[PDB]
Amino acid sequence: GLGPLQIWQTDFTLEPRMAPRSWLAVTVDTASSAIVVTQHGRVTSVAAQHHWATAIAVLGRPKAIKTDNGSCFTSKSTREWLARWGIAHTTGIPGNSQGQAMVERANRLLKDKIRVLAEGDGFMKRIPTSKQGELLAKAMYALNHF
Amino acid sequence: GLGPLQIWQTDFTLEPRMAPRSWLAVTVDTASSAIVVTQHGRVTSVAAQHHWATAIAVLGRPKAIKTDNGSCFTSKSTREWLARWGIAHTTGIPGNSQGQAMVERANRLLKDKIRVLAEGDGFMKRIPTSKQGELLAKAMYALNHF
Ligand SMILES: CC(=O)Nc1cc(S(=O)(=O)O)cc2cc(S(=O)(=O)O)cc(O)c12
Ligand SMILES: CC(=O)Nc1cc(S(=O)(=O)O)cc2cc(S(=O)(=O)O)cc(O)c12
Repeated sequence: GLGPLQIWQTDFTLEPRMAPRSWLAVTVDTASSAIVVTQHGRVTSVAAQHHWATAIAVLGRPKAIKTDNGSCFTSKSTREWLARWGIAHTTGIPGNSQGQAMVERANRLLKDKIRVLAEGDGFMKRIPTSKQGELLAKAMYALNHF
Repeated sequence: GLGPLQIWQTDFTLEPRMAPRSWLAVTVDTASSAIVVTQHGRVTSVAAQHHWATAIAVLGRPKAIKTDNGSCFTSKSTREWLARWGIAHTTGIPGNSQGQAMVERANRLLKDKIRVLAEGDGFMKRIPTSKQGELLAKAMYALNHF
């Protein structure tokens, strides 16, 4: 118990430099501050599930995931997928609090890093589609500091 | 799942105006922002347990309680009491984060309120021992806004 519980915060953020798959799903593991990010063409229940399938392979199974009241997060589909995995689903607290700052900071840091890396490579606008995956993996690696 | 999980933050804060029992155990329920506070002569494993016994009667059984690495919180006694109740015990996270701000804010608000109420009653220093209980209950009621 000496540590923090395994609770994630997940959201989607739009990054046109990564079009056609410009919807970035971002998960922060509040226990490690580790960040996992995947690319999606659309924000659907199935994109959220695919994102978490990847995050589970990378981080392990959390006890709970905190999102907002987004439809992709509150659909019957998504409710059932989390039940199948045994993962509790939670939401932001009270006390003039917003959704969840940590994953929001992560959105920003993530977008700044992609921008820095892309321009360094000579992409001032959209990143060529064949380069996007390696550049995203590089931004994730950097953010995770290791 | 539509709500936040039942996770508490608990700490002790020293309030000489409430001497001889000047150790205040404070629990914030992060799901409701409700505050429970009890008075203790000393900071021991048994004081923490007595405090939580009271907080359970008032708030219900939480899923987890977050404290610091205090001995009263990490003793075998306390570890066993939480196990007996089925309550997970957790700690502060990483990312340059401190222990737990919400319960720290609550310490301050609580001490300011006691001070305001005591002086209003004419107690500029220690609160007479026979008055302390009702004044503490009144400060808790106020803080919980209701
Ligand atoms: C378990 C726990 O303690 N969680 C938390 C601790 C603190 S803190 O201020 O005390 O650091 C703030 C929190 C803020 C939010 S949010 O609704 O704004 O997104 C959610 C939490 O879950 C928080
Ligand atoms: C479950 C959850 O999200 N918890 C939390 C959310 C956020 S927030 O910045 O995202 O609001 C901040 C937190 C800070 C701490 S602490 O180590 O500083 O005490 C602990 C938490 O548990 C927090």
